[PDB]
Amino acid sequence: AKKIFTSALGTAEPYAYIAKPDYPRGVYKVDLTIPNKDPRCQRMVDEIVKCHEEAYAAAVEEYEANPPPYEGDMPFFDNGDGTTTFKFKCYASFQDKKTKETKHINLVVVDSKGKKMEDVPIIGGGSKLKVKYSLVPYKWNTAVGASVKLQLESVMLVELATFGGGEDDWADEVEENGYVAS
Amino acid sequence: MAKKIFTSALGTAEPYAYIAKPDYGNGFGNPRGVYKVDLTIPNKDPRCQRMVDEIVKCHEEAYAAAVEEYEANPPPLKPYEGDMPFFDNGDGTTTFKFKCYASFQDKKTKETKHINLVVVDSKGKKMEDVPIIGGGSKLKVKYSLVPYKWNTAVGASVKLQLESVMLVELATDWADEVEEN
Ligand SMILES: [Ca+2]
Repeated sequence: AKKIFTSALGTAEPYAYIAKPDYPRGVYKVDLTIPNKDPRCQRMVDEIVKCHEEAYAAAVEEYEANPPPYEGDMPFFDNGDGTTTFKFKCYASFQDKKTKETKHINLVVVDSKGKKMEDVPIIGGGSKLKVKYSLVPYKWNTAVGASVKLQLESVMLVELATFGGGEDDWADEVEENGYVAS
Repeated sequence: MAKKIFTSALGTAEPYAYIAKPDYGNGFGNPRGVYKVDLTIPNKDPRCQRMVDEIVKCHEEAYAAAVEEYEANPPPLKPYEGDMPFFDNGDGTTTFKFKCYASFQDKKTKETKHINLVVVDSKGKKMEDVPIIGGGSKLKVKYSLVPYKWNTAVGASVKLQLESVMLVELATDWADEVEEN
């Protein structure tokens, strides 16, 4: 069984796949950047670290008692600018293990009032969200060491970001031989 | 794992790179130190597009091989792709993520050794005392491509293994004084 954790309110990084998965088996995903000022930010980190140290401890405690170990990177990282980014992901499909078929799972997304949306807005970078998730410790492999996966369970869309209009939007509209910053 | 070596286009380093010294966050997990730099390159530089082509080709090739291997005897983990080690920033630039471990266990001798990352100036002169490379610095990097299969943690992708760095131009607040007192 899985215990549900809820993140602090954060800002979605670009390239989120919430309204639709990133497609091979699909994957929903969002990198959520939270201000370190939010105490919930440190608690999210503490929970993940605890999970890892306990699980890795156990993993080594059986590798050694029936072999055939190293640690990997945490699913979060302080950006050094007063914010920490957390990486959430979950598959878009699974195998009906009763009746064999592959089934598509849509990620539940709720608005700020808690209302589930059928037609989910595409979530652009800068959007404010809260996410519910599970901690899924995993063992070391040839690619990366043992760590924890923040398995996405659902998302609450708090603020939908505008597409365009900012600094980036202008990259596409440069003026030859014009004014240049100082 | 420095076999076929590629050279990046001239780019700009994102802040908090670890080139002059590695990142020993130890961040519990890989104790191993890590050298890393995120290099942002203008999309109109032709080498940028070629860099992407090469990574994508390496990925497609290795993923195709892994998939055929898996489908030849499906041994619950299905094939899937991870994120590429580069991303278009939507502003005419693309950021590439380079990294490598700061230590390794020797194959012949089994000795764990530390790796010093070679940094060269714009004319190829090895810099003996490497300056801390701040955000905004102009660099080129040498790297190898290390593809990897999908696993429980992440989907199949490619690591841009940092090999060495050329410092073309070194760039010139509140972190230290956080919260109270
Ligand atoms: Ca535009």
